[PDB]
Amino acid sequence: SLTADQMVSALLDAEPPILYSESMMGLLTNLADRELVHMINWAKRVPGFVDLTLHDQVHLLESAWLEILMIGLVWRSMEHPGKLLFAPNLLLDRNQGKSVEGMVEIFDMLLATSSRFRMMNLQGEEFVCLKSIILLNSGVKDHIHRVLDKITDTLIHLMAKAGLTLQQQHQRLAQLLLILSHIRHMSNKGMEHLYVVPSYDLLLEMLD
Amino acid sequence: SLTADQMVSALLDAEPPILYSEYFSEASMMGLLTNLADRELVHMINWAKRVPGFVDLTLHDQVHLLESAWLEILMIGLVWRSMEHPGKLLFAPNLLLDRNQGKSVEGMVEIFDMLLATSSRFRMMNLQGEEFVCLKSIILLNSGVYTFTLKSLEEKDHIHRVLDKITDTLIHLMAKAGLTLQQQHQRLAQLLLILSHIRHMSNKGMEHLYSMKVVPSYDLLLEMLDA
Ligand SMILES: CN(C)CCOc1ccc([C@@H]2c3ccc(O)cc3CC3(CC3)N2C(=O)c2ccccc2)cc1
Ligand SMILES: CN(C)CCOc1ccc([C@@H]2c3ccc(O)cc3CC3(CC3)N2C(=O)c2ccccc2)cc1
Repeated sequence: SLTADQMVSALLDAEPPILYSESMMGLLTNLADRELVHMINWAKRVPGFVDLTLHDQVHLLESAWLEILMIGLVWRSMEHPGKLLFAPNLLLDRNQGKSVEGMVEIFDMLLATSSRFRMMNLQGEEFVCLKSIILLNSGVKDHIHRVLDKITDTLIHLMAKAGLTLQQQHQRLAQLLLILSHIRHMSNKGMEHLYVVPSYDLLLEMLD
Repeated sequence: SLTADQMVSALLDAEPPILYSEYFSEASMMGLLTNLADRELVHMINWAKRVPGFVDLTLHDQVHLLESAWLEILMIGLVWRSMEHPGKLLFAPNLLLDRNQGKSVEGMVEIFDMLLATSSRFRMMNLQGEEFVCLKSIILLNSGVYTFTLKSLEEKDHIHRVLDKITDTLIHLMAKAGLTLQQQHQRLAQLLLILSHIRHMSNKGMEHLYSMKVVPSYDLLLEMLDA
């Protein structure tokens, strides 16, 4: 029932805080573990999410959690070319990733996504819609699609309010959604590198 | 340069044929599927060369895009062929498999279930042939663009122009079908979100192929593209 402006306001308010770092992999694992709690707090404030069953809420988070960690990292790193801002006290370039096998490949995918965000001048209002789509789309039922349809309407609203023509609205919408396919691919490659997954019980306890 | 009408027409004429298996036992099934996929790959090359704008790229970039997209294109073709056969995967007209036939190999049933679910999603959306060939062209151009110099920049800018062109073509098809603007935007998003699941399936399918101990080599794809 929310309007597009009210949808945007809710998602912006819900944004998780930036956490700080507490052997490089140990710091990153500890950081991701602490970020998960705040992610679940964010998810509960995504309009429509808590109308789902608790079993379905966990399934969506089980499928989306790493994608959400990555798009958050990519957003944070967007104005630091060639570097990944894991935390304000953990800025790493790709040279540091060469120690572990298979790290630099995922590092490079994340950097290229950050460069893409930079070239499209992605705005914060668009970013929080994108993150909400990952949450609802990744594990997907009728309720989920009309929440997804509402987020789509909100993105179209933001682009028209920004002055884009109808054609540019369609084109930018498509461009943003095609990036989500690459984020899923990065998440899959990231899962493989990590093989680690938050248990159903752990996610359930965090929700309630 | 093409209109949306002309883009649909070109993609429709570029469609590869539906191929058959040999004219049954679970033991021989992997060999049959591997042979079918190997033959389909040859036709997928010639389809790709006919997707508007693809042959404007360098041959190295064409190989990279196909190397990144080939399994996704095989899977979405399988999902399309199966869309009118609930509960079954139509690998070929004479090779129609159900879930129970997919439990012989470990890990096969998980991917089989995912492919069936996508087929059911296509069915629920009443996906049209004209929208399908657009989605397949998007997979080819989008899947490898984020993993590629001045030449690379011009190539990526070209790809995004062609992808913009296909987006307009999808919108035009939806408007021609009488959808409101809101329904056009919502169906466009619904279509492109399915692409994320198709990438997920192909990642899971690629893992399963490496567990048998596999992929079209660079030389092989180059050899086919470079006529
Ligand atoms: C959850 N527990 C149960 C198990 C741990 O899973 C995790 C999850 C995330 C991480 C880490 C991390 C931390 C914070 C962040 O905001 C984002 C990321 C992203 C990234 C890509 C995935 N990562 C890496 O180190 C990395 C690897 C290879 C290339 C580049 C980066 C580490 C471990
Ligand atoms: C190319 N050579 C060099 C290497 C072999 O690569 C391949 C590639 C594809 C295939 C096959 C196949 C054939 C035709 C088709 O149209 C589609 C598919 C799809 C599918 C999912 C991927 N597959 C499977 O068997 C399968 C596995 C688990 C669940 C369901 C299906 C087999 C081998």
